[PDB]
Amino acid sequence: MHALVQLRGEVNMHTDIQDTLEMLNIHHVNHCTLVPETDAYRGMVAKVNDFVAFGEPSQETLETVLATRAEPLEGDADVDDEWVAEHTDYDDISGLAFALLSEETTLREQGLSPTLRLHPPRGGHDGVKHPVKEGGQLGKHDTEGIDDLLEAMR
Amino acid sequence: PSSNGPLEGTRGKLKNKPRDRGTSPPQRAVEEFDDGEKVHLKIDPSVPNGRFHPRFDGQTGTVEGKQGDAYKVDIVDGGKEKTIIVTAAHLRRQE
Amino acid sequence: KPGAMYRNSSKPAYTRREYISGIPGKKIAQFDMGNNGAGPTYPAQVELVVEKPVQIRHNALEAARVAANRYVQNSGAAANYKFRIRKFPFHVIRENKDGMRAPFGKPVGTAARVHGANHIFIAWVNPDPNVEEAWRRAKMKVTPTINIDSSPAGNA
Amino acid sequence: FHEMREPRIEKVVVHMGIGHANAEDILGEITGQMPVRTKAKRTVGEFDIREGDPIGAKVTLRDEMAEEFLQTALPLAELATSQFDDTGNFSFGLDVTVNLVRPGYRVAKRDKASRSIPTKHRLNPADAVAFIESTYDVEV
Amino acid sequence: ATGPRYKVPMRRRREARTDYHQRLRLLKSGKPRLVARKSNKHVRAQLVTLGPNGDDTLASAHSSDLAEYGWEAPTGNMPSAYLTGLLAGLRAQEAGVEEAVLDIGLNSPTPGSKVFAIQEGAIDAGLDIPHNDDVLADWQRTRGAHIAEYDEQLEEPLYSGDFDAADLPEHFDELRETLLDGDIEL
RNA sequence: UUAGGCGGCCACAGCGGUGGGGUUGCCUCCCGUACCCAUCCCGAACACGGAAGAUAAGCCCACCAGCGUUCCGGGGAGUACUGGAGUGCGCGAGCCUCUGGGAAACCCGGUUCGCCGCCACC
RNA sequence: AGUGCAAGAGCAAAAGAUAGCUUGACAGUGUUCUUCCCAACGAGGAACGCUGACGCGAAAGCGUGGUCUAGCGAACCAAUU
RNA sequence: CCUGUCAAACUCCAAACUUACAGACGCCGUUUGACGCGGGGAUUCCGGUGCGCGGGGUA
Ligand SMILES: [Cl-]
Ligand SMILES: [Cl-]
Ligand SMILES: [Mg+2]
Ligand SMILES: [Mg+2]
Ligand SMILES: [Mg+2]
Ligand SMILES: [Mg+2]
Ligand SMILES: [Mg+2]
Ligand SMILES: [Mg+2]
Ligand SMILES: [Mg+2]
Ligand SMILES: [Mg+2]
Ligand SMILES: [Mg+2]
Ligand code: NA
Ligand code: NA
Ligand code: NA
Ligand code: NA
Ligand code: NA
Ligand code: NA
Repeated sequence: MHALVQLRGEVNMHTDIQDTLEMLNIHHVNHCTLVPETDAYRGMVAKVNDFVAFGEPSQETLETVLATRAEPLEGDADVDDEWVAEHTDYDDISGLAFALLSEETTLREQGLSPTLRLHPPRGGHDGVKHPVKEGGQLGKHDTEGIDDLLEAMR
Repeated sequence: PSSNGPLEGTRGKLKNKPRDRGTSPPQRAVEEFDDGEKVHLKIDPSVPNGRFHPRFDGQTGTVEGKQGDAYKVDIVDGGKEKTIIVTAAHLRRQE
Repeated sequence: KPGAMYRNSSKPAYTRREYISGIPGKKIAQFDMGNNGAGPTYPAQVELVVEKPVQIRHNALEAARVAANRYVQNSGAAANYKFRIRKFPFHVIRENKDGMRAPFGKPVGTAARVHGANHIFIAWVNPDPNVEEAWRRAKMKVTPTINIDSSPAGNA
Repeated sequence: FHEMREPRIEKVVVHMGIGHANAEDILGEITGQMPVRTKAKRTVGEFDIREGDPIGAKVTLRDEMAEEFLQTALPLAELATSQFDDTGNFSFGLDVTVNLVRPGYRVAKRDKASRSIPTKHRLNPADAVAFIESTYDVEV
Repeated sequence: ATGPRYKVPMRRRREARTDYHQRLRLLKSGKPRLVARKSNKHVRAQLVTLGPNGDDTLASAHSSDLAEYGWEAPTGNMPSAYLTGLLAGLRAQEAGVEEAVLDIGLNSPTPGSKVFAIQEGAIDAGLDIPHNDDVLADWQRTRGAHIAEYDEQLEEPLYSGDFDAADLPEHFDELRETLLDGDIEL
């Protein structure tokens, strides 16, 4: 399971690429989604590879983000442990997170919006003109690499 | 194109690799298809008759009845629905 | 006319003589020079390596070759060495010599397409590299910057 | 092994390559059966431009008709060697050609499952000279 | 053989056994084929149908297994052919086959030929086959009369030992008669 | 399939070559022209009738890789080319990095001297 | 090689050659595709059917001209069945 | 035998890629009626630029 974060805008990006991001529930810059590692999903992120940031987050980080940026399918309701418990199959955020990471369920299945609308990275990201191997912030990341981004946008 | 005949730009698609040259096996020219079957359209360079317009080479239609021995296959050109009169010699079962 | 007009390989390959007529003969006198009776049984083998893909008009080929071989007469008319220019001017070139109306030009010459790193010239010598000098003069008359590379020769 | 390997005469063709005939008559008597017209191919300067056109006749003799003919033909010929085929044939003379081969030749002349005769089973110039020479005359 | 570009004929064409152009016209009918084949000593008759991995023979008859019904004569002749045709024709009927087209392979369409005899037999067996009556032998030759009369010009038995000296087109009738009722494998 | 008929795929099956096989039974060559039929001339072929002989052809069986072909290992080569991205480089031609694909020739070593279906059959 | 003619393509027990016989280069009415990719548009073209009548073949079958893609033309008036 | 080179109108080979159909996932539609069908009204048929691939041209 990988965390997907659109870092580049729609203007000028190929339509067939933009449509993909939309198929992955991301319709805005800084929006993030959680995607299973399947052949079908792998092909998609590869095509989106140049306008996004992805990787496998750590249990903790996912938990921090879920708590800070998860939302019900509808409404303001804060998704905190109590919410998770009184609304999902799990008993708390950690329980949810674990299930997500092990790809046993999805934010939808649990009545949650497929999108984690993050905040601009505090301190700024590494740049949207170069990939990670080049000191940029585009493409695949380290679990430590993804966590830093996600956490800076917590 | 410099001309607009049906065979314009068909040098490649309507030619056989040197080894597949010569009269084709009769087994596939006699094959029988049932209405509803999916078939792949491809002209046999060695088989003169029962052809369809080269533009459709590559299509995968649905057999829907026949006319004489030839079959009537429905395809969709772009967004337009069309019926193609073709013989077994130029058809293959999908899958 | 200037090499500026034909030194780039931006056009399609134009070489089918069955569809092109009126092609000027080549100015290149010979491709094999020196002791062509003998086979490459020499100690040293230096080469002239083009450093960029370019088109070289038969004009430059003959001028570059002559300048090199004509000089290799620092060894004598029947000296002991063999010189070879391995490229042939296959690419026919035109000129639109009406303005931009019906501008497909008429055959005016031929050139040889050489890719960066190919060796256009190859000489064979005994430890007597005057050839290295024959090439400082040769790549002096061809568009690209060149590399004078020695192969069998650990006799430095 | 032998018996089915020993040579035999298969047809003797007697033809008169004229250039435009009355000649058939003598061929009919010299052999014993009707001659066949000889059309020609290609248009040529020897006022022979006509494609389909009688320009000679031939006669293919088989079995006794062939021997009974050679029992007079051969005597009228001297030559041998060099003048022989690579398949053990030979023509002399008005032409008279003799086609020679061994027992299982039908395998290559029939319609069904026909097949070309193996080089080993072919007849050599030498093996030919022998057979014939061994039948009323001398080689070279 | 010579190069990558060389064209090798289909195996059955190399073997000079199958005429693929005729086979295609044959398969057009969409009916079973009545394969009529010969050998120097025998005559075979098969009823073939089309199959996924090759042809399927649903009924056949060989001139050899003719004796199995009382044949004591040679098996490479006209009476033999007809009979093998009728035998196969019958076994065919038993197999649920009702019509077929005559495949004579690489043989020639000569009038009164054995393949047509084979066709006549199959037809009489009850099989429905597109034919032409006056391309067939005149019954008597089918019976083997042409051979009996040939032995009339005897002086020496036409049959080395075999059966009879003056041969029997009657033996033909007895057999056809036999095949037209009961008996095993029919 | 101790030799057959009809085929499918249509060279992995082609080309060339070696060895083996028929005592009654199979295919052949083979023997032979009164008939059906036949050669613009020939029972060569086609067609018909038949077993004195033969396993030399064919054919069937076993095998050889020299040529052609098919597929595989290792090398060539993650090279050539390439879909996506870049305020990376270069006067420029053009190149480079990240990402997703990825060859051809050729060399060396294996493979391949057909596979399969239906029917009939000491 | 040949297959009438450009070029590309098809074809070997043939689509080529020869022989023999024959006039399907027949009458009528359609389906489909093309003309006009997608996506509307005429004449024209082709493929594939049906009805009738024929030619050939033992027969399956082949013949809706010449192997395939060029050789074509509205209304009005005239002539003709 | 050896040795030196090529192809828009060459090909024993051969991608990336584009493309027909089907299944899966995704997204979407069944009160926001998608897909599709019928009808009313248009505007429009001087375009331009960047990038990739081009063809012509010294440019
Ligand atoms: Cl069509
Ligand atoms: Cl047969
Ligand atoms: Mg909401
Ligand atoms: Mg700040
Ligand atoms: Mg920045
Ligand atoms: Mg092309
Ligand atoms: Mg033997
Ligand atoms: Mg036609
Ligand atoms: Mg008017
Ligand atoms: Mg008139
Ligand atoms: Mg394309
Ligand atoms: Na073919
Ligand atoms: Na002008
Ligand atoms: Na220079
Ligand atoms: Na004549
Ligand atoms: Na043998
Ligand atoms: Na029309």
